[PDB]
Amino acid sequence: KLPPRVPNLIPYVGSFVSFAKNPVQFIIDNSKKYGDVFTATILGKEMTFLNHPKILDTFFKATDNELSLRDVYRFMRPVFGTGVVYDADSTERMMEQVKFVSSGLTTARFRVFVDIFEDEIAHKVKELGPEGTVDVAELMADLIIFTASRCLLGDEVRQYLSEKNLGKLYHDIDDGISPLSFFYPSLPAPKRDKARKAVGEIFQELLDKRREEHKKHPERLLDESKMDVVDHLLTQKYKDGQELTDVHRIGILIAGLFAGQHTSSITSSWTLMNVISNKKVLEKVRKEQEEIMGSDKVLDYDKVMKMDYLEACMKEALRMYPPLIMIMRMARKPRECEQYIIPKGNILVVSPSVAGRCTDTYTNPDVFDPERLTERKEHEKFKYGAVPFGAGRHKCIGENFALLQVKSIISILLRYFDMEYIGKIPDPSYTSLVVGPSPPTRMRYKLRK
Ligand code: HEM
Ligand SMILES: CC(=O)N1CCN(c2ccc(OC[C@H]3CO[C@](Cn4ccnc4)(c4ccc(Cl)cc4Cl)O3)cc2)CC1
Ligand SMILES: [Ca+2]
Repeated sequence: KLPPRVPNLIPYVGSFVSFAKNPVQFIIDNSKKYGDVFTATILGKEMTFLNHPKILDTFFKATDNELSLRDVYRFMRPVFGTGVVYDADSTERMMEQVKFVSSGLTTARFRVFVDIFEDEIAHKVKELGPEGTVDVAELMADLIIFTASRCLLGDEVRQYLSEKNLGKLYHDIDDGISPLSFFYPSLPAPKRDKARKAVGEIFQELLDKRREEHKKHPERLLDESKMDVVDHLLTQKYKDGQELTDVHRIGILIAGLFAGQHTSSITSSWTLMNVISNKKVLEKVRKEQEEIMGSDKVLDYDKVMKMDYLEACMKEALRMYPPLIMIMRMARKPRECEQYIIPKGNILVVSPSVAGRCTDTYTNPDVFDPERLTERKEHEKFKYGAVPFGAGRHKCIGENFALLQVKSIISILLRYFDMEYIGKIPDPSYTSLVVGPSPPTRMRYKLRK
């Protein structure tokens, strides 16, 4: 029958307070006591957590009529939009919409992205000057506002960032979503809604500016290097023949940009922080960069694809500090799990944060040691030993773009700057929807040329 239970402190609320204090420790602490599969009530919700790589297969291999994502991620509706992604009428429709994004993430676009990255950092060093100190998380966020927007939407968006305060609107949207929004989706957030409508109107004009741009220059549609997500959204249909609405298009763009930004700036912060405050790691990374760059002065894609150790550094940081700390599904029918029979209506939960520290998989898991991956292969010990991008049917489709964005920015900054971090490396703050480092995150920098 049912699994072991974390015991209600209180009716209805259940264990929400300890869970709230630190959701990762909550799961680890209840693991050590009640075992790899336990149910805890949290603000109304029968939440059943799966805590070991070895039980995960049925979680990742199920169908969406068995384990639903849309039942648990629909709360994102007032960020994304009605009828968009996890609010689509069907999983079939969500999947098509996820593919309109993916279709701007091609090898030919990726070559152009490295250029965009070079260009936005060029502009950013003018602000930073010959030396100074800067907040790591803020810098990465601010760069990726400009780089993600141009990569997915094309160059036209930039003037909205530069002159119509678009970056401020994103923030207003971003702040209006909360871990709590999962438990209470209908919470008022009039600031968020105002901005969401603001961005809605700006992207509608962006669609409209493009639609005549297509008429004036239809060679664009033949140029694989210039085709972005906006292009694909205007020119594709659903498979069954139906037209997209401009409402759906806007929504998909916003959702895509949200995915394009937070996970990446966070991961890029934790990666860069750990790299620059470890002499050995920094040395290996600089060495690789010297080797790949040779006598060229700027990046290209092919270079980025050779940056294997820098990629292991990033992946080490995802093990330790995964930005999505919990992956979840609603059980639309009872689900069997080992001895147990997880009941209908329960929310199955899997944590990449918890996986990253599991002593079965990783020696000395509190050390940033990328050679645990490149030499010891500790991730391979299980199929789901490492799931920072998920796995199976809904595995992240941004993975390659994220690897590209974060490797490029870091390589570029390392080209420009000597950098040192100030103080000990912080803990994750479990304040936000997407978990990043407890501020502040300061470093000094000095130009090298
Ligand atoms: C370090 C960076 C990133 C991390 C850690 C990450 C993590 C994840 C994870 C864990 C999932 C699985 C969610 C689930 O199964 O419930 C996922 C799905 C997804 N990610 Fe990412 N992601 C990253 C970057 C991106 C980027 C850059 C994009 C798009 C530009 C993106 C788009 C998506 C999409 C569209 C899905 C949908 C998969 C589905 O529900 O079918 N992600 N991501
Ligand atoms: C209370 C608490 O402490 N809690 C921690 C945070 N808990 C949580 C909330 C949401 C969540 O959602 C992950 C799912 C849904 O959202 C994304 C996030 N995402 C970003 C990049 N890749 C995926 C996504 C996918 C595709 C697209 Cl188009 C856009 C996006 Cl935003 O995947 C995962 C976990 C809620 C509970
Ligand atoms: Ca887990």
